[PDB]
Amino acid sequence: IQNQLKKLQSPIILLYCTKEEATYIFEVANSVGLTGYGYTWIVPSLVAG
Amino acid sequence: IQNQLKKLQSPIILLYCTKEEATYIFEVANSVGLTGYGYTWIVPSLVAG
Repeated sequence: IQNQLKKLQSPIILLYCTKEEATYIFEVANSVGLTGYGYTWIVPSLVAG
Repeated sequence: IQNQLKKLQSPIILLYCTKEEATYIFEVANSVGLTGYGYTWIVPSLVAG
């Protein structure tokens, strides 16, 4: 997770399908330092649910 | 710690004085993902001890 999040150079993050893993990956992005305002997220269905 | 380590763009890291904090900051660089081979460290005295 940290090895992949090291190389991130985006202003924006598009999304997969899952939702409990979306909660967990919100948690790992919080513990990495990703969540504040350097990125924004487009949410399709099944993550909104 | 994560807010400062986000902005790091070096191949190299120079050093402060303390040593128990050097152990603790080795720990936080491990939990960030800094330690492997993207950086190298020059060690003065009182960190070597």
